[PDB]
Amino acid sequence: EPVVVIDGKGHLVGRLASVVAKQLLNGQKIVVVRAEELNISGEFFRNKLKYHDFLRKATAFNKTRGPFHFRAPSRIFYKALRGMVSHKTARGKAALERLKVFEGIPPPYDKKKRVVVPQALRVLRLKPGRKYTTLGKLSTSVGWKYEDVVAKLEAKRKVSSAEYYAKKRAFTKKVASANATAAESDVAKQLAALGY
Amino acid sequence: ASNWRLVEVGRVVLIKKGQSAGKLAAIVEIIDQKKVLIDGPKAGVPRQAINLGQVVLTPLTFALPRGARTATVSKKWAAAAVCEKWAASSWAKKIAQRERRAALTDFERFQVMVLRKQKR
Amino acid sequence: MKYIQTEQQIEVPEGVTVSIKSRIVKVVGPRGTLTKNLKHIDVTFTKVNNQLIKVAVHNGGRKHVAALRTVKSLVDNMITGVTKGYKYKMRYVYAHFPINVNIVEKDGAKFIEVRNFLGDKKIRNVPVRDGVTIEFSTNVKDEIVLSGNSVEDVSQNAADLQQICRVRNKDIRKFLDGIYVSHKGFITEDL
Amino acid sequence: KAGMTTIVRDLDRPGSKFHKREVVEAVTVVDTPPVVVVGVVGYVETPR
RNA sequence: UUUGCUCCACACAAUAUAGAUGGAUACGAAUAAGGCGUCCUUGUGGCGUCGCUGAACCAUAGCAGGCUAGCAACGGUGCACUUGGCGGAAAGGCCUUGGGUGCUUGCUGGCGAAUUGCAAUGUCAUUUUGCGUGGGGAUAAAUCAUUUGUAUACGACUUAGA
RNA sequence: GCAGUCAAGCGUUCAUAGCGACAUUGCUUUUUGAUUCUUCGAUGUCGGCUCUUCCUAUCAUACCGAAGCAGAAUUCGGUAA
RNA sequence: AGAACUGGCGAUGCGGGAUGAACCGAACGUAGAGUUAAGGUGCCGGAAUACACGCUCAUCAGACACCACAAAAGGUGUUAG
Repeated sequence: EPVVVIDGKGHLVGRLASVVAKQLLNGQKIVVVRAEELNISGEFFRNKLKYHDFLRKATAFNKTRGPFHFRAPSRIFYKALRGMVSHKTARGKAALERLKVFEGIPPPYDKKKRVVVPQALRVLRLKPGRKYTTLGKLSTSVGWKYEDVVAKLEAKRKVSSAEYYAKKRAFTKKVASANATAAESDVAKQLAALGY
Repeated sequence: ASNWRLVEVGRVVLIKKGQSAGKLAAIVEIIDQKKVLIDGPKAGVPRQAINLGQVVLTPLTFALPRGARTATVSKKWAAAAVCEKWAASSWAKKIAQRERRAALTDFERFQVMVLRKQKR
Repeated sequence: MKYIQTEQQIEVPEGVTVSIKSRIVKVVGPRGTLTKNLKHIDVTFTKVNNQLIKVAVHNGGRKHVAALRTVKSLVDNMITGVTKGYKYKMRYVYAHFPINVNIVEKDGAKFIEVRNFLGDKKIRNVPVRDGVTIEFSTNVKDEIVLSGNSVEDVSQNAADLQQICRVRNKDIRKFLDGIYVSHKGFITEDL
Repeated sequence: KAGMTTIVRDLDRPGSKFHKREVVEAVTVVDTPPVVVVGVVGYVETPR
């Protein structure tokens, strides 16, 4: 495409992280929101015991400027990418000023949506057993909130209903109208060529 | 292709069981030796060069084989893929002064059906 | 050391029906219908064979097999949850003060509420197994026999009480009471 | 920020100490002028 | 500023800039599972259906139906402007109608040159700084410096007596 | 200074409830001792007073586990700063 | 703290080791092109999210030379013998 919408969907943090700031630092302006559920590797207690550090690990402590310890689910993928590209190498500063990981699930976008293959899994990548999270539930636990989002996506999904129904139809009809032309002299030609 | 270490292009791959859809299956196309399509039908079955992880080529080898992998299959090996592949090949076409053929070709089928999607 | 074939046999009885598909699996029959969301990511329960329903965990080891059985069982005691009978029976040993094994309660019935353990005060009151009919007494002794169809649920109520009944400074043993548990308890049927 | 002046009521605490006895606590009372929904309307809806 | 004036629709000159100069093309969920179709009461059944965006449409020989034109045949296509309706946590989205622009076909005619029509090659969009013909408010407002203290080191803060 | 292994011993009956000789593995850097790297071609001592802030090898408080735990009263231990 | 060969740092840049006299590679006139040392190739960041057979699942790890740390003891965790 020319402005890429990666549905957090699955895809394990750090990976869909790399993929991003690569495609980003080489400047293909992605917009990857859906972040709600962006599974990290490892049981809650662990990844959780971690984040319970992490900023919280934070400090500075002359007087809390330093290690600004952030929460989201979204600005987690940032904490990621935001490390994985040069965060003050003005180039970056720009290249970053071009990522868009928004906290579930749609909005102004709401149309497009592209899965990032093998930064996927718990599906493709990871075995096959044992240990995700839910990019935001680690946050639910470090304290969002909240499910206002997952409920407002209750809606989103409500709507998507309509469309997907129609398109099952418009299509149904379509091919259930061009399967006449299929088998039509002036077509077994667009066969031989498009298919010997 | 027997399994995985075998032979030719019209001969030499057995197989089967384990995972979720198997049975003594043989060698199809290749990438020389860089991505075969290792199927017995089987009586109905995929393939690939996953693969080599334990078993291998059921009963015999060569001949016996050559005396079968088309003494039934091949012929049969013509479902989709089979057909839905060959396509992806004449993808590499005269597409140049064969485009316009393609184009003007399709551009006609447009109104043909686009019309019907309506008068109905 | 990573067997490729391991499989076990879950043996539906006449009047059951397993609805095991999707991920999940529900069994109807006799007493009724329970469902469990088995994602011990492996098994591929299957199949037909009439009787029958076989389990299995192709090419793996460790848990994978371990789980295999943990599954058979799990959905097996399931298949009995409607087949036969729940069906457990707590038993309740008194001290030199006595207990109070009554069934209240509020917006929906909490209870059992027991009062005065080892001569206690305080309103001991502990949610009742939403799936288990919790019948106190009989003929008789002091035993709140309360059983249902969720062998799981049956248990952890039974127990939930017999923990709601405490004992916190008498290194047990002597001052040593508490509403303990008895038979277990496929009831009723036998013969 | 109206004013502070003292009450004196009977401490029907009837739990102990000085049940149904004098007790002379102090009040601070504010001017309450039954205020009238000038404009009105409202607000709401949220991912905040 | 003497209301000098500022905010909408066709122009006119300077600006600059994260780097289109064929399309950003929407189901949800599983993955030890799915997707379509399909005849059913439902999580069913039953063929069928498919491993690969090397897609799909949509193309202007990257100015074909590219400029100027002429038809038969299609009522389909799509462009711009308008109204009847409808749906959007705003924007955008779907629709109804007529007017109007271009097209599927051997259709037919004429156009393309100089070495500045395989390089520059249309063009990019959006910045408001101002300079132009119709359209709307209306002069709104904030300061400055004079009052107990709810406020104050200075700032800052809180407000009236006609 | 602080934990730890082996178990001969105490613990009247019993090695480990509670402790453990001998022998052996270690952690600790508020002792002390070595060492001389940094600072005499600027570093001012001890103690208090004040005032935050961190550690846990927890004295008290929270919940629990063992006891040679009947109650109480103690001891040992875990989560815990 | 002290000896003994051989290199070395002091007299030295250059590429590796993030970081740094003595580590590794590698010795400097000024330039173009080509291969490489040591080191590295998810991403910062040039280089494969290469290709193989296994092992490991609450802090399991990812340290050629270094304040760079970690023993004795023990596990029905799992792996082969």
